[PDB]
Amino acid sequence: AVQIGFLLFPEVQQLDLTGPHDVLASLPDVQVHLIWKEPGPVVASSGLVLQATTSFADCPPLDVICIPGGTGVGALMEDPQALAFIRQQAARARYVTSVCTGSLVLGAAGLLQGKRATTHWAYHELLAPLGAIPVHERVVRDGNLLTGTGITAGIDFALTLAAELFDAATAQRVQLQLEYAPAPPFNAGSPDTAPASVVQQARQRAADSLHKRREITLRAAARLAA
Amino acid sequence: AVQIGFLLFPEVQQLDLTGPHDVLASLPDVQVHLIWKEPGPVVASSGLVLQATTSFADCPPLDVICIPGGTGVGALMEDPQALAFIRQQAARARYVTSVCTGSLVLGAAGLLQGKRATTHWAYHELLAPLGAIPVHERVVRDGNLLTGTGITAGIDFALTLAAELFDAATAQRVQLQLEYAPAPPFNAGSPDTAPASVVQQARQRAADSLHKRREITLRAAARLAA
Ligand SMILES: [Cl-]
Ligand SMILES: [Cl-]
Repeated sequence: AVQIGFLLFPEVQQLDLTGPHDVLASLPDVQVHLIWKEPGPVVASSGLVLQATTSFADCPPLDVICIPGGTGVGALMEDPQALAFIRQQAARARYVTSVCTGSLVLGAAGLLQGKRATTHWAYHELLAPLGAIPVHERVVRDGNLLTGTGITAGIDFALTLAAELFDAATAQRVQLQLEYAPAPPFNAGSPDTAPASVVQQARQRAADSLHKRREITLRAAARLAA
Repeated sequence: AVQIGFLLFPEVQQLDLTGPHDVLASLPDVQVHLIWKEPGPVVASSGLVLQATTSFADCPPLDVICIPGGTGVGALMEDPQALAFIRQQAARARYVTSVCTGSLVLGAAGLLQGKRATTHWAYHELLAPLGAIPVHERVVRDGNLLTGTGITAGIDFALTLAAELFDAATAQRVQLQLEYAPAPPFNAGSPDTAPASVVQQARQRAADSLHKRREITLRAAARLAA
C-alpha cells in the first residue's frame, strides 16, 4: 500500500491539507496519515479541530510527504523535532511536496538548497535566503520535489501524483467521481490579475506576519549555514 | 455577526464542507458552526475525524446554511430530526446552499419542490422524484437556494456569498489572500468531457449506491406526498 503523510500542526491552514487528503484517500491501496508529535487533537487557524493519527516515532516510511502551510509555519520553522522528521522522511520518499507557505518549512529543513521552488506570493522573498531558486509559477517541480501555490494546490497536484503512482485513467476516474471542475467567480487569485487596490489591502494585512517571518527565516538560515 | 452553519454528519465527504468553511471563516464578522445532534466527534467517509461545535437545539438562527454531500446522505434523507432542523433554519435563512449530493437532503426535506436544482452527475435522476426541476449546470440559483456540483463547489460559491454579504472587493481580497486560482491537470471533471471508458468505470462503481438511493428517494418522496 502506498503510504502518504501530511504534517498536521497547530494553526495549519486546514484546506491546504484537507483538499489533497480527500483526493488521495479516494485511491485504491493507499493509507493516509496525519502526523504530529502525538496522536490527538490539533486546532487549525480557523478553529476547526482535526485529529492527528500518528506520532513522529510511529509513522511508517512514507512514499509521499506533504507539508501544508498556515499561520503556524513560523513556529515549525524553528521546531528541531519536526524539521528532523521531515529530513528523515524526505531522504527516501518518492515525492516531497508542499502547499503555500509549507515550502518555507521545507526551506528551514534544508531541503530547498539549490532547488527551484515557489511559495505564497506575499512571502516569496523568503525563499532565496533559504537557498532556493525562486520561481513565480503555481506548481514547480525539481526532481522529486513539488511545491505549489494556492490553498487548493494540493487538489491539483494530487491528480498528478495519482497519474504517476497509478496511471492517467485512474486520475481521470477520481476527477470524474469528484466532479472536479472549478470555475471561480472572480479572477483575483494572483497579484498579477487582482486590482491594484486589492493587492495593496492584502499586502498591508500581511505586513506584520511578513516582518515576523523575516526574523525567523534569518535564524533558520543561520542554522543551515552551520 | 453573520451566522453560517454546516451540517456535519457521519460519512460526510469532508472536502464538500472544509473548502467553504476555510473561505468563509476568513471573512470579518462571521461565526461558523459545525452542526450535528450533539457536539463531539463525527467521522467523514475517508476516516478523517471532525468535531461538531453545536447541537440542533443550541444552534443560533443561521444567515447561511450549507448541506455537504457524501456517502452519509442516504441516512440523512430519512432522519426526521435532521430534516426538521433544516426546514426550520431554511425558513429564515438568507441563503440555503448545498454541495454535490447534499441537494438530495434538501430534496428529502421538501425544499426543492418546484425549484431548479442540480446534484452530482451520477445521481441527477433522483432530483425529479423529489419535486425539483433538474438542471445540468454547475451552480444553480433559484431565489435564495444555491445548489452546486463538484467537491469544491462551495469554495467557488463561497466567493459569491462573500461578495453579496459584503462587497466584491472583499471577495477579491479573500481570493488573493488564499492565492486561489485552480488549474486541474486533467479535463475529466464532467461526464461530457471525460473519456467514455472513464465514464463507464465511474458509473459502474456508483451503481450499487444509486440502486440503494433510488429506494430511499422513493420513500422520501412518499413522505412529501403526505
Ligand atoms: Cl488554488
Ligand atoms: Cl469542483
